[PDB]
Amino acid sequence: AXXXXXXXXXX
Amino acid sequence: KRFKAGDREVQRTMLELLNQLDGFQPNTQVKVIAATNRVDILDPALLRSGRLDRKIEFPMPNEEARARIMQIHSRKMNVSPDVNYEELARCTDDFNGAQCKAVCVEAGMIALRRGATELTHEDYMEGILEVQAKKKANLQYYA
Amino acid sequence: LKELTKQYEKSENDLKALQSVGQIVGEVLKQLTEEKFIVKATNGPRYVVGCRRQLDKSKLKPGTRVALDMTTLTIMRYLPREVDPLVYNMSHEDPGNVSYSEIGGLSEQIRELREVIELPLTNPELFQRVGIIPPKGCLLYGPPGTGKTLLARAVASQLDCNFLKVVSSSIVDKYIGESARLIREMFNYARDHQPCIIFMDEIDAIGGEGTSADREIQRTLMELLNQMDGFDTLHRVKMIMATNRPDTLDPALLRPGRLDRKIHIDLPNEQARLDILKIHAGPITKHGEIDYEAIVKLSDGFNGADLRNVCTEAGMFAIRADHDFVVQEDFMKAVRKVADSKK
Ligand SMILES: Nc1ncnc2c1ncn2[C@@H]1O[C@H](COP(=O)(O)OP(=O)(O)O)[C@@H](O)[C@H]1O
Repeated sequence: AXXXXXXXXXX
Repeated sequence: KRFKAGDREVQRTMLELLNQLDGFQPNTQVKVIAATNRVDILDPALLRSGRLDRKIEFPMPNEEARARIMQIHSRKMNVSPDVNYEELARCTDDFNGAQCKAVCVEAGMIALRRGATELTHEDYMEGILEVQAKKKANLQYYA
Repeated sequence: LKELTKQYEKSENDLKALQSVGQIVGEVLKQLTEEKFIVKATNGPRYVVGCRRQLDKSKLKPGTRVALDMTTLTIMRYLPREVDPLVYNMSHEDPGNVSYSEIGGLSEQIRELREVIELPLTNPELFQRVGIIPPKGCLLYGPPGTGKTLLARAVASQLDCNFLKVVSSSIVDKYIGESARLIREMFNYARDHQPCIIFMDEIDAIGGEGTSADREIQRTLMELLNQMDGFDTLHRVKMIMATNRPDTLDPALLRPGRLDRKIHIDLPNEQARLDILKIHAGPITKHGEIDYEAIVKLSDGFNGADLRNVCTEAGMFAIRADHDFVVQEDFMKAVRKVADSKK
């Protein structure tokens, strides 16, 4: 359910 | 919807469009229409008062609609005069109209492999199995 | 020669204009001393700069935009705060001017909501005269479409105070802590723009248990509750959080200074149907007399939002027929269209 999310970085 | 990430460029595009839509009042010959397949991700701002507020609802077609829809995309083909499009609709459920066209296009193809000119009712039914990737096998326990 | 002169004088200003240079627009962010600041270019390094002698030392407070010279890097003049519709916050959503009279049949309820919301914002003296902190917050519960929002929208229109509308159900996004954050940005936005009626739509979602996601609802309530009776700043903004289900709302949310007044707004008042139609019917040209009474029973349990459509949908019937509504026969079918087709 509750979902922790990572993230990238468009330069 | 929204989200310094690299989406602060499309955000300017939306607010710009958001800006002009409210810029001009009704009574004008600039009637606007916008199409989206996922209206649960659109900004609430995009649909509040002076923006696309009267929202048009496009349903997944009903059974009678499907029988018609499967006709319009079959006119340009030499479909046999005995093809109970109605019966086809009954077998064609949970079908978006585009898929309702896929049967027609698939129906013509299935005839091709069989070396026929007019699409028989069976060809249409085989499309209704190959439009959804199903492969009809004569299972034995039926008889 | 007279025509040549006025253009020639303008041209002379242009010759001076060619000479004039540009100033790198920037923002100040600290004041180390009486002659030093830390200014940042809009897309540029942070240069330590001084201020021109003919400038107000004071006016340049953190956040004060300036346009420093392009070579000296010394600020040469303040500027107004940049204004752009880059705002992500409904705050700019003008309520639009809606008079209280336009909402119909809620005289008592509108009267109450005036009290709690309007009073602390307009005549604070009354509250400070008696010594009670101004009441803050009204909880408007009622059947959907009855027009809870409009009353909350008219109150903004009379006070001429900015209105922020949050669809409360939307704020509860799936990823953890986003739901608390949207509420936090709302109240934080209010501190910047005062005074704003923070109208929360159906509040049952956030207020009113053992799962990771079953406590995210718990956290979001705690964030909402804190930002109200909360250390930081008590504030002067007001909230009109309106629900459809009042049993669900948690007890703390209904308290004196934490959202009081359970104003009930039931389906359009029996007499209102007239007033509502009165306020919503007359606009559309319609010379023919009206048997409104039959329309009233022809429209029992009508959501009121339906009533707005009733007249408008009738206008579409008129848009076909001819161009002038001259028959109640229209509202009858319009009443049906705004009933069976509104089911
Ligand atoms: N009782 C009412 N009086 C006046 N307008 C109403 C009423 N009920 C609905 N409306 C109309 O519907 C809208 C307001 O409905 P809204 O406040 O969103 O309903 P709710 O908040 O109860 O779901 C406006 O367009 C308004 O003109």
